[PDB]
Amino acid sequence: MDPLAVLAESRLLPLLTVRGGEDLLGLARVLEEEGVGALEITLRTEKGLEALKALRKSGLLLGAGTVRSPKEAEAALEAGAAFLVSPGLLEEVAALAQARGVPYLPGVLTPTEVERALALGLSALKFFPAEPFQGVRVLRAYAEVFPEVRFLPTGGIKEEHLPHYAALPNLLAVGGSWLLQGNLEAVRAKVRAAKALLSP
Amino acid sequence: MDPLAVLAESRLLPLLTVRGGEDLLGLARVLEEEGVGALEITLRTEKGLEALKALRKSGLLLGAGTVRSPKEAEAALEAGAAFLVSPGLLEEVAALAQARGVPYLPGVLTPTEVERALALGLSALKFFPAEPFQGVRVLRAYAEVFPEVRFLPTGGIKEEHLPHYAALPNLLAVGGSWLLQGNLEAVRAKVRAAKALLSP
Amino acid sequence: MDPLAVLAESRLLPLLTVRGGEDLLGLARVLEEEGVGALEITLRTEKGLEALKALRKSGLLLGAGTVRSPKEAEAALEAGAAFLVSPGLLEEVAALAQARGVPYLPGVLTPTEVERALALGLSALKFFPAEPFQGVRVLRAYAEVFPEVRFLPTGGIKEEHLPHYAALPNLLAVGGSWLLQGNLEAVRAKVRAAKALLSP
Repeated sequence: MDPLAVLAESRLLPLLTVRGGEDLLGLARVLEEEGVGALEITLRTEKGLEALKALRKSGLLLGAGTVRSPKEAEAALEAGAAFLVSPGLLEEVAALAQARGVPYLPGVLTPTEVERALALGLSALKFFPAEPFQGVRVLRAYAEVFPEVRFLPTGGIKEEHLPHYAALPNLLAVGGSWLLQGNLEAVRAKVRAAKALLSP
Repeated sequence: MDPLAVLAESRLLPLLTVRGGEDLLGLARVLEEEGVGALEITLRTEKGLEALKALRKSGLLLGAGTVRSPKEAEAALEAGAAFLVSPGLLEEVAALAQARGVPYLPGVLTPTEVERALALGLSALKFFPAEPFQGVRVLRAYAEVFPEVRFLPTGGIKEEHLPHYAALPNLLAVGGSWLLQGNLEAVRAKVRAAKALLSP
Repeated sequence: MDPLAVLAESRLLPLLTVRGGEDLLGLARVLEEEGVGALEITLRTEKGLEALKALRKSGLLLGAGTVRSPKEAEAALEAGAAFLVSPGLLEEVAALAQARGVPYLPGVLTPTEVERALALGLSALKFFPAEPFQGVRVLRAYAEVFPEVRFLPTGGIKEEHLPHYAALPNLLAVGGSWLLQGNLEAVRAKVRAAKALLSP
């Protein structure tokens, strides 16, 4: 029994930076209509918090992104977040997450970073920034030598990258914000498309 | 009030490996004539020290590069250096730098490395080796999630890379040695050119 | 006097994942016939152990790869391994290796990782995953600022990459499994070829 089961099932994790006019509930529905029931609200704006609050009942597995301290981590959880994400590994955020019994996906890049995370009992890791660092080819090398790690790649991933990611066996989901630009029929399309480019 | 103000103003930081026949004072003048008042002398040769001594009165903001230990760091400062640079983060060099109240730009690459530096109160970071690691695309991802960090990219950067770097908002200066190959009218040209390719 | 002298002499280090039907002694002979007297058996399968046992008398400098804990490290050594390799740096594996007086080549990628290894007295380092991370261009930047480190690049390296690696001055050997796919006359060819593409 997996707490990231929803995540594993989408294979897809949109990220959202709130500018404050978004139709959140609208978005929520489209996402869940399309087979994608997780979403990540970045805390790069205080409105990211208000948006977790607003989406609490939405039925989405909600993630909090850019969580950069134990306090920001606590705040996210009290806002409705079910999992935490940060760009690099914060041991103190992992201590908060294990304390509250919620999943924490620290970002990693190097094999050494992978061991360090593993050493904290974390085996579901962000890979960030994925595109500049050659996500697909890197996660292919980690499939062999880290057979126990699942990865959440994010960072500059475009649609055309998807079929390459879909062939990897150590893939938890692919993250991005690219999915979410446009209007509700726009976003739906992109989601439906990325959903299809993964598992063909 | 910024101790790296000169650096921010050039946007450009040449690096120099002394082979011992260079016209340092000549070079100094050309640099300052061209809007570029900082320069980095690498300590890959003992003559790097003699060159800091020689350039002490030049009016250049002088940096010491490849500083790989607290002692090498002290020596650089007694030679006339106003800021220290190393290829990776050395906590003990940061302790020497905070002790002497001078700027230290540790090299970083990964998000995790970025946090670790930040945790030492360092928010002006080397990004090295920039070109192999896709400097521009990486620093673009860090602009969003590390909005408080300024970066000094160095390592294999060529002229043609500049206009891409110039559009980033988290750029302290671009470093390189490529600027400094040739003769005084040669170097001047390259400096004038890189100076122009940045901010268009 | 160098314990990795054989390694330095091949310039080439095949890696082998045992599926359990291989002609090990056959392979051994071909390797040593071809100027290549080191070989790396990955511990991604328990049969990797049986293969170290089987090759103990072969006259090969045998390495153990994917060693991810002090215990796995001990086991490898009792199986006949003369050197240890892991994808990232494990301090506890380095303590086992220094205890038993055998070489340990932790994998590294970043300048900071390089210092950390150096700080443990390790100056022969794996560079992994080499190809996604632009091995050649990265090891070229490290040649200047880490003039004391020799590197063992591995990870997605193909034949055509070799002449670029061969020009670097800080190269201990290039690792890969690509060398070992096929049949004994097949493998021989690939070895003879990679051996030649290095030092021309």
